[PDB]
Amino acid sequence: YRVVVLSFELLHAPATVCGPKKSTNLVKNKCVNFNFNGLTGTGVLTESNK
Amino acid sequence: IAPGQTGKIADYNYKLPDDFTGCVIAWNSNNLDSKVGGNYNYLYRLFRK
Amino acid sequence: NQNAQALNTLVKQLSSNFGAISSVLNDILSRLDPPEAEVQIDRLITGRL
Repeated sequence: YRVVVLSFELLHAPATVCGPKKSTNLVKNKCVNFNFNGLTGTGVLTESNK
Repeated sequence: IAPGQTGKIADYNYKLPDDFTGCVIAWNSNNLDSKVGGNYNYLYRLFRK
Repeated sequence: NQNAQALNTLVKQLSSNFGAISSVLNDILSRLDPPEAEVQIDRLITGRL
């Protein structure tokens, strides 16, 4: 049946291997908890500062 | 059918709690619930949200 | 200096594994299943305490 099986080692989970391709608008100065990709943390909305 | 177990039987039909406290008892009884050509009385859920 | 250094060495201890998979509760909760993560979360709890 031409089986294909991935690995998902997860020993390097804090990486940049997330690709859902989501475009969500973000607005800063608000108590929010969110995280795209993996870095063991959480951030604040709005991007493109420096 | 045990604490902290997965699978279609343990995820769609009957799942023990992680803090379960009791005995699990099982045996084989193909004598009393089978017939030539198969016994179709027993149905198990295979799909659920 | 003594007070500041003691406070800093208390805060810095959050990054140690204490014998667990990771030093972050979110990572260990997401990577590992609930019933098999308490055995590893409790070590981190004991270390922090």
